[PDB]
Amino acid sequence: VPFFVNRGGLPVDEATWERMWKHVAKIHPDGEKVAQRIRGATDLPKIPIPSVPTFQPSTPVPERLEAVQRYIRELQYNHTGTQFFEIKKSRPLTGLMDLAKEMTKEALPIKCLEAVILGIYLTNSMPTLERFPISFKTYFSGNYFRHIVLGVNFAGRYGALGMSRREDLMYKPPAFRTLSELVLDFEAAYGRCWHVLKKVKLGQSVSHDPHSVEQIEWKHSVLDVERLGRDDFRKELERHARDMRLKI
Amino acid sequence: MREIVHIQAGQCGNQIGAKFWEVISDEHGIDPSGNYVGDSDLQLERISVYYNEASSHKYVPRAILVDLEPGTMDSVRSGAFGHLFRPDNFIFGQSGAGNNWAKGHYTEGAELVDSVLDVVRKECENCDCLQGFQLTHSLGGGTGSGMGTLLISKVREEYPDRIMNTFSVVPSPKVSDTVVEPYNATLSIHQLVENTDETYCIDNEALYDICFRTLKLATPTYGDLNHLVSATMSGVTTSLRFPGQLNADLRKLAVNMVPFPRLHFFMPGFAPLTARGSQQYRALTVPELTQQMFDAKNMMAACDPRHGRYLTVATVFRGRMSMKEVDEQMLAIQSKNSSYFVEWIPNNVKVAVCDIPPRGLKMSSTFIGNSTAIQELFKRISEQFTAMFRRKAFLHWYTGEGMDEMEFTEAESNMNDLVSEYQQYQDAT
Amino acid sequence: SAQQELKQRQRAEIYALNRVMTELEQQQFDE
Amino acid sequence: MRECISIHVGQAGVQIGNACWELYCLEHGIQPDGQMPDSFNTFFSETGAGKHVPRAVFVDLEPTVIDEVRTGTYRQLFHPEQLITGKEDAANNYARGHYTIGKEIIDLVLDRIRKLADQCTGLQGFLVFHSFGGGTGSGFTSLLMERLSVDYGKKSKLEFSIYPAPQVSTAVVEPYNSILTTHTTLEHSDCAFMVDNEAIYDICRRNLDIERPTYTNLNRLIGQIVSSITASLRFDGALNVDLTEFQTNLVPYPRIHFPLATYAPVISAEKAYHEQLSVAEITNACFEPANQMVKCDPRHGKYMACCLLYRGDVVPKDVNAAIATIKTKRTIQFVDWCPTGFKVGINYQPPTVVPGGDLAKVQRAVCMLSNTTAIAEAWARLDHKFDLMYAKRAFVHWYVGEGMEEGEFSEAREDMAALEKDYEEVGVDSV
Amino acid sequence: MRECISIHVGQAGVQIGNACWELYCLEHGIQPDGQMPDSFNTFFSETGAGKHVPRAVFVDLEPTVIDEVRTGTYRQLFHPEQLITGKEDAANNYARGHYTIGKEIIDLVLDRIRKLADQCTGLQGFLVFHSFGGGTGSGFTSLLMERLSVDYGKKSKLEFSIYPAPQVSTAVVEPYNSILTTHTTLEHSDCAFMVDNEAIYDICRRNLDIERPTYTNLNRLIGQIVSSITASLRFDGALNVDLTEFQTNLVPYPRIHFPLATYAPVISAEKAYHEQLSVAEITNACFEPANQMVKCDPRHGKYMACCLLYRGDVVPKDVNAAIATIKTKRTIQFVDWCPTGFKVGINYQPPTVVPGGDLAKVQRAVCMLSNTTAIAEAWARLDHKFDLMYAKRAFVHWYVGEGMEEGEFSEAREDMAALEKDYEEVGVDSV
Ligand SMILES: Nc1nc2c(ncn2[C@@H]2O[C@H](COP(=O)(O)CP(=O)(O)OP(=O)(O)O)[C@@H](O)[C@H]2O)c(=O)[nH]1
Ligand SMILES: Nc1nc2c(ncn2[C@@H]2O[C@H](COP(=O)(O)OP(=O)(O)OP(=O)(O)O)[C@@H](O)[C@H]2O)c(=O)[nH]1
Ligand SMILES: Nc1nc2c(ncn2[C@@H]2O[C@H](COP(=O)(O)OP(=O)(O)OP(=O)(O)O)[C@@H](O)[C@H]2O)c(=O)[nH]1
Repeated sequence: VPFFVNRGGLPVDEATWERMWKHVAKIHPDGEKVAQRIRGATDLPKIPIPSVPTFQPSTPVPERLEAVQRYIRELQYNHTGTQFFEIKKSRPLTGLMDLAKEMTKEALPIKCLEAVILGIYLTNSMPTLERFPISFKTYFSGNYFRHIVLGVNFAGRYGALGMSRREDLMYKPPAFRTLSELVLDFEAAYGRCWHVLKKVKLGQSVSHDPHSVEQIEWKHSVLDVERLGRDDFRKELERHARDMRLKI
Repeated sequence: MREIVHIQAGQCGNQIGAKFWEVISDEHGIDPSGNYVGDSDLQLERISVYYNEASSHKYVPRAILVDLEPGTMDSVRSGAFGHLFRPDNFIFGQSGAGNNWAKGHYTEGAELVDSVLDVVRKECENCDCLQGFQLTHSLGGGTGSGMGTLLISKVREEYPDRIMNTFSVVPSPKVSDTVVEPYNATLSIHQLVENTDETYCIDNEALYDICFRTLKLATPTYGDLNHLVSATMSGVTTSLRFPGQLNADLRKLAVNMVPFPRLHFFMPGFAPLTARGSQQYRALTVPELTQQMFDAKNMMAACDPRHGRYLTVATVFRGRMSMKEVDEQMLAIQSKNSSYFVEWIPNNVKVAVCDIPPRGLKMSSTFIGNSTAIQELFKRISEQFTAMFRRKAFLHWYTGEGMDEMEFTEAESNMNDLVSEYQQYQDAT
Repeated sequence: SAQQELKQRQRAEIYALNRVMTELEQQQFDE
Repeated sequence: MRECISIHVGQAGVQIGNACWELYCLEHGIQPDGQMPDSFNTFFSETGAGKHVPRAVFVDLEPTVIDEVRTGTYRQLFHPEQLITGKEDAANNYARGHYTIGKEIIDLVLDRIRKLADQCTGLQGFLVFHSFGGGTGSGFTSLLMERLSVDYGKKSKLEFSIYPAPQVSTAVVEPYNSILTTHTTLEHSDCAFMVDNEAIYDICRRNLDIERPTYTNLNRLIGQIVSSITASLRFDGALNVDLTEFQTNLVPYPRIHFPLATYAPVISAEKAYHEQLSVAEITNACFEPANQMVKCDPRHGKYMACCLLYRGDVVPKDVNAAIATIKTKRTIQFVDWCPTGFKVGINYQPPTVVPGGDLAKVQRAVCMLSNTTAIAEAWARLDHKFDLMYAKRAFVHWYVGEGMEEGEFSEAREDMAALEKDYEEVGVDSV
Repeated sequence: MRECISIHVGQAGVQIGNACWELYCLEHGIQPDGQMPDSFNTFFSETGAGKHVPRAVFVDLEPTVIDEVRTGTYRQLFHPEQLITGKEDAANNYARGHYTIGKEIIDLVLDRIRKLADQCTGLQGFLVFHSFGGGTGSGFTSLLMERLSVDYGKKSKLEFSIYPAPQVSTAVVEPYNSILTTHTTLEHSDCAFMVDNEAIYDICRRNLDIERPTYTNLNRLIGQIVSSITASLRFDGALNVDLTEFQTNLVPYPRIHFPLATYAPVISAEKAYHEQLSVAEITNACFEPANQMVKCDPRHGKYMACCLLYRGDVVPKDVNAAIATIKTKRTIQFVDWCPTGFKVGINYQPPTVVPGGDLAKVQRAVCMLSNTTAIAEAWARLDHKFDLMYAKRAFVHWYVGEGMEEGEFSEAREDMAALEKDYEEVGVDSV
C-alpha cells in the first residue's frame, strides 16, 4: 500500500527490490510460496516492449486516442502497491516529459498516476487537442483515496483518459455533450465499486509545448461534492469548461 | 587564400569550362587578354582562389584542360578566350577514345595521365593553402568517364586531405546520344564513390527541360546548357571570393551535407531563371525566390524530388539579402512540405549569403540538395545496364582492352549497394 | 553496468508477479 | 586601473566587434583614427602620440571576415599585430577548431593576450564573443578558454555567446557543436550570457519597428548590452556594480552561471515621442516574455536573482519604488530561498546613438540580467535535438576523423543533461 | 488622478472616436499634432516633450476603417502601438467576433489596456464604443467585456452602444447579433447607454434644421453626450457627479442599467437668435419624445430616476425651480417608490463648437440620462423581430458553422425576454 520514492527503475537495485517480496507476506495470501515460482523461476513469460503507434497524417484525433489507449491497455497496469518512478506534482515539465522518455524505454508495470503523464506525452502531436488533469477524492469507510484522470477536449465535445483497477474509470470516447455529465460517468463508476465522492479537483489546461519548464496546475478549481449544490456542479463546472477556453 | 585547381576533363567538361571561365572573367572584370579592367576593388582583393599572376597586371587561370579527343582544344584555343589560358597547361593526346571506358582508363589514359600530374603538382606548388580540386566531366562518355576517374584516383592518392568536386553530367534515358552510355556510366560511379567527397550530378535532360518550360528559349543550342551549369558552378564558390554576411567554404558544405561518407551525390539548382525578355522585366520579383528554387522543374538532375525525402539542403544566396527574410522564408519552406525531409536531421536547410550578385541581376541564389530521390537516377542506369549485360552485347570493345569480364558484375554490385544505401534512409527513421 | 540481463529477468519477474496481484485486487470485493 | 580586455572568436565574434567597438568610439568621442579631438582606460590603452589602441584581439581562422575590418573603416584604429588570422575556416566543426587547426593558432592568440595583460594594473576580466554555431566559435573557444583558465585562475571571464535558436537555424550540424561546448563553458566560464538570434527578430519587428533586420541590426542591439553592463567601470552614479561585485551577487552556485540579457527601451524613432519613457514603464517593459533576448518564456520559470543596471536620468527614489510593484504584487514568481530581491546598478551616463539610424535617443535604460530557471527550456531543445541526430549517428564521421573521440558526445550529453537536472533541482523549497 | 480610458470597436466605434477625439482637442486647446500651444489628465497622458497622447484604444478587425484615421489628419496624435488591426472584417458574424477571429486579436487589445491602465493612479472607468449591428461591435465586444470583468472586477465600465433602429436598417442580421450581445452586456457592463441611429435623424431634421445628414453630422451629436457626461471629471461647478457617485443615482436594481441619453439644446445657427435659450426651455426640451436619442416614447412608460447633467452659465437657483414644474406640474409620471427626483450635475464649462459647422455655440447644455422603463418598447420590437427570423431557422448555418452552439439563440432569447419581464416588473407599486 505505501508506494516508494525509489530511483533507478531499470536496472533495479538490491534494497528496494528485496522489499517487494517482504511486503507480499502481509497482503498477498502466499507471500513466500510465490517466491519459488517468481524469484525461484528461471523461466518466465516474455512479454515484449510494445511501441507507441506512430500515426500517419491521414489519422484524425479520435482514431489516435484509441490507439493511445491501445498502448496503455497493453502496458500491464501495476497492483503491487509500490511506485517504480520519481513522479511528483511539483515537478518541472521537461524533468517530467523526459521521464516520460524513460517510459517507452523502460515500460515497467505502472500505476494510475503516470498513466495521466503518459497520456499527456502520447498526445503532444495533436495541437487541436486540449487536455486538463482531474483528480478525485474517493471516500471509503473512513478513508480517502485518490484517482486522477486526464480530461480531453476535441471539436468542442469532451471526454477523458486514464487507467485504474477496473474498466469503468478508463478511457471515455470523445463524444460527450458537456463536461458535467462526463464526470457523472465517473460518478456512476463509483456507485458500482461502492465509492463515495468528496472533492473534484479541476486544473488548468496543460500547455502544448513539450519542451518547456513549468509546473502542471492540477488545482485551478475545487468542487466539494457533499458540501455544494448539485446545480452548481452543472453550472460552475460548465463555466469552468468555458473558462479553459478563456485562458487558451 | 584558399586555392582550387580546376581540371576540365572530357570534351563536354571542356565545353562547359569554356563558358565557366567566361563567367568568372566577367565576374572579376578580367579582359580576354588576361588583364584587369574591373571597377570595384572588392573583387580584386581575392582573385587568387581561381587565378595566378604573371609578370605584369595579367592573370592566368588555374586550369588544366585534359581531353583525349584533340581539336576541341583548338575550339577554346581559337575562341573568345584562347589567349587567357596557359598554353603549357593544354594537355591533349592524339587518338581520342571513341566512347569506350576500358580504352581511356586502362590502355589509352594511362599513357597520358602522368603528364597531367606533372602539371597538377606544378600548380599545387604555387598555392599557399590549397582548398580542393574541381573537375568537370561528362559521365557515360569515353574520355570524361574513363580518363577522369583514372585522374581522380591518382590525385586522391597524393592529396587525401584536399576536397574534391565533380560536376558529372550523367546520362538520361530520354535524351541519349550514345549506345554504350549505360556501360560507361556504371563503370565510373564505383570509382567515383570512394574518392570524391562531393559530386554534383547534373543532367542533360532537365537542362533541356528548363530552356523550354522555365527559360522558354526557342532553340537550346548548347551555349545555354553549358552556360546554365556554369552559373551554378560559380555559385558554389561565390563565398570564397567575396565578403558575405554569412559565408560558406567548400569544406563547410561537405561538413553540412553528407551524413555518411557514401552519400555525396547532390542535385544542384539555380534561381532566378526568368524568361528571355518577359519575366526579367515585368512579372518576376526577387525577394523570396526559394519558391522557384525548390520546384521540381528548376532542378539540374532529371529526378522528381517529391519521390524522395531530402537529407540535407544548402542554399547559397548571393544578393544583398536581409537575414530575417532569408531565414523566416526558410522555416516556412521546411514547414510546408514537412513530410519531404528526413526526420532525424532537424533544421537542415543551410543558408549562406554574399554581397556581390552576378552582373546583370540584383539577387541570386543557388541550391545544392542532397536528396534521396537520386536513387531514381541510378535505378534507370542499373536497369539499362542489366538489360545489356544479359546478352553481353558491346563487350568485346571493353574485354578487348585490359579489362576483365567480372569487373562489370563487380561494378554493378557497387552501384546497387549505393542504391540500397540511399533507399535505407528514405523509409527508415 | 551490463544491461539486457538484469533489466529483462527482473522485468518479467514483475510480469509474473502482477498476474496474481491483478487477480488479488479484483477478488477482495466480489461479494 | 580597472582595465578589461575583450577577445572575439568566430564570424559572430568579429561582426559584433565591428559594431561593438563602433559604439565605444561614440561613448568616448574617439575618432575612427583613434585620436580623441578623462577615463577611457577600461577599454583603451592609449599611446603617448595621441592615439588610442582598443584593448581587443580579433580571432578568426578564416581571413574573409577580418579583412573587411582590416580594410574598410576603423582600419587605423586597431593594432595590426593583434588581428590574428588563420587560413582554413574549419567551419561547422568542433573538432577542427579544438584539435586540428585551432591547436596551431592558439600560440599566437594566447601570446597576444599576455602582451595585453601586462599593461593592466587592475584587470577586471575578459569578455569573449562567439557563437555556438560551430567552427571556431565553439571549437576554438573551447580550446581558448580552457587555455586561459590555466594561466589566469583568479580572474573573471564573461561570455556573450549566441545560443542557437530552436527553429531559425543556419548550420545543419548546429546541435552537435553546442553540446560539445557546454562541457567547456560549465567549468572555465563565469556568467556566460547566451542571447539568441531568433528572439531579436521578435524584438526588431514589433518593439523596434523595422522590417527585415540585417545582421547589422542585431549586432548593434547586442552592442548596447555590453555597453551598459560595463557602464559601471567607467562612469558615475550610485553604481558599485563592477564585474567582480555583481558576479557573486548573481550566481547562487558554481553551476547556475547562465543568465539572460534584456534591454529596454528599444522603441523606434517614430514612437519615441508618443510614449513617456519613465522608470516605471522602463522596468515593467523589461519583464515581458515578448521582450527577452532569448527564446524562452520566463513566466514559465522562476527568477532566482535579477540584476537591473540603470543608466541616465534616474533617481533611486522611484527606482526602489517601482521595484516593489514588480517585487510583490505581480505573478512573476521569485524563488523561495532568496527574498533579498536584486541588485540595482544605477549609472549616470545616458546611452548614445549609433548614427546608422536604428533606435532614437532616450534618457533611461536597463540591462537586466535574470538568472532564471527558464534557461532549462533553452537547453531542452538541444538536449533532444542533438539526441535525435546522434541516435542515427549522423555527421559523426566528420568529427571522429578529425581527432575527436567518438565517446565524447556520449560524455557531453551525459554532462549537459545532469546540468539540466541540476538547474531544475533548485526550483523548489517546500515539500 | 481620475483618468478614464476609452476603447473603440466596430465600423461605428472608430468613426465616433474619429470625431469624439476631434472634440476633446477643442475642449483643451490640444493641437492636431498633440502639442498644446491645467487638468486634461482624464483623457490625455502627456509626455515630457510637450506632446499629449490620448488614452484610447482604437480596435477593429478590418483594416480599411482605422487606415482612414492612420493616414489622414490626426495621424500624429495617437500611438501606433494602440491602433489594433486584424485582417478579416468578421462580416456581421457574432461567432466570427466571439469565437473565430476575435479570439486571435483579444490578446493584443487586452495587452494594450494593461500598458495604459498601469499609467493611471486613479482609474474612473472604461468607455467602450460599439454598435450592436453585427461584426466586431457585438462579437468582439462580447469577448472584450467578458474579458475585462475578470481582470478588472471592481471598476465601472460605461457603454455607448448603438442600437439597431426599428425601421431604418443596414444589416440583415441586425436582429441576430443584438440578442446575442445583450447576454454579455446584461452582466458584465455597467450603465450601458443605448442610443439609436434613426432617432438622431429626427433630431437632425427638425431640431437641427439641416437636410441629408451624413455620419459626420450624426457622430458630432454622439460626441457631445460623452463630453458633458465626463464634464464633471475635468471642470468645476457644483458637480460631485463622478462616475461612481453618479451611477448609484441611476440603477435601482443590478439589471436596470439601461438609461437613454438626451441632449439639449441642438438648435441650429440660423435659429439660435430667435430663441432665448434659458433654463426653462432647456430643461423642458429634454422631455420631448421628439427630442430623445432612442426611437421610443417616454410618455408611454414611467421614469425611474433621471440624471440631469447641466453645464455652462447656470445657477442652482432656477435649476431647482424649473425642476419643480417638471417634477410636479406635469404628466410625465415618475415611478412611485422613489420620490427624491433626480440628480443635478451643474458644471461651469460651456460647450464648444466643432468647426465643421453643425450647431452654433450656446451657454447651457443638458445630458439627461433617464432610467425610464420605455426601453422595454425598444426590445419588444426586437424580441418579435428576432423570433420572426429564428422561427424559420434562417441564417443560423452561418453561426453554427463558425464555432457557436445552436442552442445559444434559445438561451439569449430566453434571457432577454426574462429581462423585459423584469424591466416591466418594476413599473407598479400599489395594487
Ligand atoms: N552538358 C553538355 N554535354 C554535352 C554537350 N555536348 C555533348 N555533350 C555530352 O557529353 C557527351 C559526349 O561528350 P564526351 O566528352 O563524353 C565524348 P568523349 O568522352 O569520347 O571525348 P571526345 O571524343 O574527344 O569528344 C554527350 O553524350 C552528351 O551527354 C554539351 O554541349 N553540353
Ligand atoms: N546574432 C548574430 N549571429 C551571427 C551573426 N553573424 C553570424 N552569426 C552566427 O554565427 C553562426 C555560425 O557560426 P560562425 O560565426 O560562422 O562560426 P565559424 O564557423 O567559426 O565562422 P567561420 O569559420 O568563419 O565560418 C550562425 O549560427 C549565426 O547565428 C551576427 O551578425 N549576429
Ligand atoms: N450611429 C452611428 N452608427 C454607425 C455609424 N457608422 C456605422 N454605424 C453602425 O455600425 C454598424 C457597422 O458595423 P460595425 O459596428 O463597425 O461592426 P462590423 O460589422 O464588424 O463592421 P466592420 O468592422 O466594418 O466590418 C452598422 O450597423 C451601422 O449601423 C455612425 O457613424 N453613427
